[PDB]
Amino acid sequence: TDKDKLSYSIGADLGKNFKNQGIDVNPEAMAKGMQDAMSGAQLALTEQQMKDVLNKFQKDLMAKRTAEFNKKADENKVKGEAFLTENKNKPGVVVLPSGLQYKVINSGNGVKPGKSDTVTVEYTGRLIDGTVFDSTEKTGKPATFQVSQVIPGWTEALQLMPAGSTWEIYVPSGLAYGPRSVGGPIGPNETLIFKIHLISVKKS
Amino acid sequence: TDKDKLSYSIGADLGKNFKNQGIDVNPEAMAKGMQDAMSGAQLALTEQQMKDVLNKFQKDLMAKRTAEFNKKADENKVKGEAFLTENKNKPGVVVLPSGLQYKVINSGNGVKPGKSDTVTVEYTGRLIDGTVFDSTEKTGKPATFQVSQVIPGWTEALQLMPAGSTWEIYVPSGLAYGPRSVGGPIGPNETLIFKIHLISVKKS
Ligand SMILES: [Zn+2]
Ligand SMILES: [Zn+2]
Ligand SMILES: [Zn+2]
Ligand SMILES: [Zn+2]
Repeated sequence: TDKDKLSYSIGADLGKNFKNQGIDVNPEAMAKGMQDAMSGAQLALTEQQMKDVLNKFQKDLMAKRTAEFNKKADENKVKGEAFLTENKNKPGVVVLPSGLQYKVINSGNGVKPGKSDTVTVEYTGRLIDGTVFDSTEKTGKPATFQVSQVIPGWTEALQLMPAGSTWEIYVPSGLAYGPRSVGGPIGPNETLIFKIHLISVKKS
Repeated sequence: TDKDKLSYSIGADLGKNFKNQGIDVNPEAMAKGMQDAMSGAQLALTEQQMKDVLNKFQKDLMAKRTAEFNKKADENKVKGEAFLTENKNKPGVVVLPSGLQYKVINSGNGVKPGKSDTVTVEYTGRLIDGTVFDSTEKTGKPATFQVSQVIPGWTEALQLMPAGSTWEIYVPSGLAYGPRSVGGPIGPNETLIFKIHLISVKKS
């Protein structure tokens, strides 16, 4: 029946998650507790008891995540440097003192923005694996930022770009979000790629 | 074993939650999905399929919450008015045009704050059932607010209180948080009680 239908779905949903993480269990004793709970029956474990163990489960989960995080970080830095080394050679790529690299898609003729100016742009940011994490295409509307409020790579690139230009920049993690990053698709020590079209400079 | 131990705890934890809410299920088909998932076996339902039904489960959950919310709201207003009606009589209670009620614990002799002044106070806010939702006792440190940035009942009361006084105010929901309130311990149309000690007035 409709009941039977959903129940499976929820558990299928749940069960995957656990596994994918690190929750090594036995759905038999686990199915047991569920029935106790719903039947409002007396629980095989003291409120305290459970909490005591759950509290230890999370603490150990936290340890696990931190493990992955620090491992991902070391991994992405390694991948990040391989990408840039590989890219340094590619046709049209210029490498700057800061390690920031760019390739000119189309050169503009307007003024280059200063450190304090406001800029209007259109862009798409992607990870080395093509995954798009941000872009003005979705919103269909250009973005406006103050040159100094953006990530270092952008700050470094914009000061070199004539208004009207379209560059593709390749950003070392130290010039993007760095070792930290419990944010969106961007992880720790992730090197990023951006296609940036600088529309105009507001020397405000 | 240690495994068996935890598994139960998690499921006991989970199972309660569902029940307490409205998730009428059968932990048998639900235990089934969990095993499929972990064994990485082929799932009895198409990725789509499950989502299709889960998406419908939440939407129906949302309907359920909204149900409770609106019901709680009508309930708390009724309780709120019974409390104030009962309280209007009690020794020392003054009822104001706005329905706000207060009782003077101890009268100060300083100046009464104006609408724009900053005030320094110590206080404890509780629901009609004694549940404390806020207080400066916990932090051990007085709070400072601008008379107009606080809830109406407070704004109404403070303008009447001589600096140094300690009043207990009984606040109609329309002068506290009103019909809205997906916040802390405070729900919809909840009438509140406060013990407020006005320490000083900064006629800033
Ligand atoms: Zn365009
Ligand atoms: Zn353009
Ligand atoms: Zn005190
Ligand atoms: Zn005092």
